[PDB]
Amino acid sequence: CTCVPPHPQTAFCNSDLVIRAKFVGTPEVNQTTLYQRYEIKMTKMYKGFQALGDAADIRFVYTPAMESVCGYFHRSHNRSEEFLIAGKLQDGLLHITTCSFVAPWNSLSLAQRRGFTKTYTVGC
Amino acid sequence: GNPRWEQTHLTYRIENYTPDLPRADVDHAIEKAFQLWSNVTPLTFTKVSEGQADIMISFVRGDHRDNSPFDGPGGNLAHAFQPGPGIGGDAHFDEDERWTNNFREYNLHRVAAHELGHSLGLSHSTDIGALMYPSYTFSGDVQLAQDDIDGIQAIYGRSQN
Ligand SMILES: [Ca+2]
Ligand SMILES: [Ca+2]
Ligand SMILES: [Ca+2]
Ligand SMILES: [Zn+2]
Ligand SMILES: [Zn+2]
Repeated sequence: CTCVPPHPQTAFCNSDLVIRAKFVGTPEVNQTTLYQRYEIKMTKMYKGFQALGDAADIRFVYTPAMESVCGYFHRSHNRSEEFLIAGKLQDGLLHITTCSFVAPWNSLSLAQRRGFTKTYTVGC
Repeated sequence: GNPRWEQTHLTYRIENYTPDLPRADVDHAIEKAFQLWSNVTPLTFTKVSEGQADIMISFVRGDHRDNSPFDGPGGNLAHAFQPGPGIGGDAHFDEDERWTNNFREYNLHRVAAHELGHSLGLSHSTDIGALMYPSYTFSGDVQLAQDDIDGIQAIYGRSQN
């Protein structure tokens, strides 16, 4: 998988859900469809919430099981860390890839953290 | 045991060609990408133009029938599959991308070198200057970083020389 990492701006307009959430545990894998899901404890939604189509859960984020085909592999020691999930809504499930904007909330700059609050919506 | 080619002599085919580059430049990007990996392993590659091969290379857009659709221009540039029968080993490149053989954004050879790394059984590297780094990087010459070399040699071994 090769990705051009998205600038928070353009990822906001492209994604259907730009939520804030925490990853609960190890990924659950379905070795017949080659997909993988992470159980997420959702905290706050910035887009969502409008809901077009859809859509839902949300306490599972879905991604391919294999890293080579853009499966997102979570790199986090601490389990209580908050992450900005910016993903697409396929069917009724939130989907994500290596190329999706996923970053810990605290690591974001002031402009970025203010961006998801109500700034990037203007840029769309 | 982790997905690796049982044979050391592998075959590949370019199914269809991108209109972004002349046929010769596509052939060159792919060959030189395979060359980087064969340089440090006992691994051998042969281009075929008819019938099925071990590593199928193609340029496709959106939904292309592999359960991992492309996303239009930007984002996902290309992907590949770990060693195995059928789709295993195959590398796909997003056609909505503009492919180049120079500095102009999205050098085919650079990306192919990465995706073919997957075709042989490598994971992503966290090293910013490593070929197996998931983000698109280009600095003129594309060469294997020590992380790439150690990764592929941990599977197939050193070159014969
Ligand atoms: Ca793309
Ligand atoms: Ca194959
Ligand atoms: Ca193109
Ligand atoms: Zn990759
Ligand atoms: Zn594909």
